[PDB]
Amino acid sequence: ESADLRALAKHLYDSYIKSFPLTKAKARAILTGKTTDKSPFVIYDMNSLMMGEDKIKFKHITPLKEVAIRIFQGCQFRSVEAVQEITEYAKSIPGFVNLDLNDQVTLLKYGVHEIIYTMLASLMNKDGVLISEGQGFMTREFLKSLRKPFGDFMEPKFEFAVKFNALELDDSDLAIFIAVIILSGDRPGLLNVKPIEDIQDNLLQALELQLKLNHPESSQLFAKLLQKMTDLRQIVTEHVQLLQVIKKTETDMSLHPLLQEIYKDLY
Amino acid sequence: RHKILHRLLQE
Ligand SMILES: CC[C@H](OC(=O)N(Cc1ccccc1)C(=O)Nc1cc(OC)cc(OC)c1)c1cc(-c2ccc(OC(C)(C)C(=O)O)cc2)no1
Ligand SMILES: CCCCCCCCCCCCCC(=O)O
Repeated sequence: ESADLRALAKHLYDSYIKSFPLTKAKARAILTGKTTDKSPFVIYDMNSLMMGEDKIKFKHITPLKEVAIRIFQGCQFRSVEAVQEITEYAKSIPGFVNLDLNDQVTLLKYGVHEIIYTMLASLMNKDGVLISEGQGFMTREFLKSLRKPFGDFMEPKFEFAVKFNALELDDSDLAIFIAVIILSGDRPGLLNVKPIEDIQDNLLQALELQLKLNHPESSQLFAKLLQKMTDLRQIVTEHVQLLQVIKKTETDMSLHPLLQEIYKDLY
Repeated sequence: RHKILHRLLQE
């Protein structure tokens, strides 16, 4: 009944809080300056990128190339950690770890990029994006100004984010939405669709209830959200094509092996 | 195939 769907929602929220250090709540506090915390370092050009290095240096990682490449490389280290976090979260989704291990792999492989863009939107406004767990703020114009094709790499993600952020979802809503994406029965090469769709059916009911309860004045938020799920696949396909382009035209960089695993035999 | 993902999933 409704009660069970609320228990699922809350279970997912608590798991979500455990899995993802930087929430939409924390990010929006940083971006509105409603936090007591120190303001993030603003990166708006090459000079400011350089000066911010010590303050945006994640996990004391240091390069052993040009700015465009270094940005892309930093983005890679973050994405890998996002994949790890998303994998941990997925294993908390009731029923997921009981699926065929090959199907768990397939679900993660096609889902992680859709989720990464969903969660990236929590860190963005129309003027830029929070980075290094909220310690830096990279301007949208700076990212645009990078040489091609890198210059047009993040712009699609901003256009998505501005529209998605208008739905005004919080972490408790996103926790369920993300679980819905992971449990997609139409991913290519799934062995056994039925138990995936059974779980997704429950998740979708849980999401619809959650949206009704949490946004009572926001009519058809559930339907608006489901339409964005179909748009996310495009940002992903588009993104995969760009990666394919750069992997050929840029021998000075290469993909982390985790990201190799995910991108290969994908669209 | 998917050695790391398998590892993360089984871990
Ligand atoms: C030019 C600064 C850049 O930093 C970022 O872009 N960061 C911070 C960061 C730094 C090191 C490791 C992880 C993160 C970002 O967070 N970028 C970023 C950009 C971004 O938009 C493009 C979105 C985003 O997530 C929301 C994050 C960076 C990259 C590196 C770097 C460190 C080690 C590197 O190692 C290897 C691969 C051996 C090498 O030297 O070739 C390569 C590059 N050091 O600083
Ligand atoms: C490929 C472009 C984006 C890759 C960089 C990482 C983006 C996702 C990091 C998100 C960390 C989770 C915190 C959150 O967004 O709420």
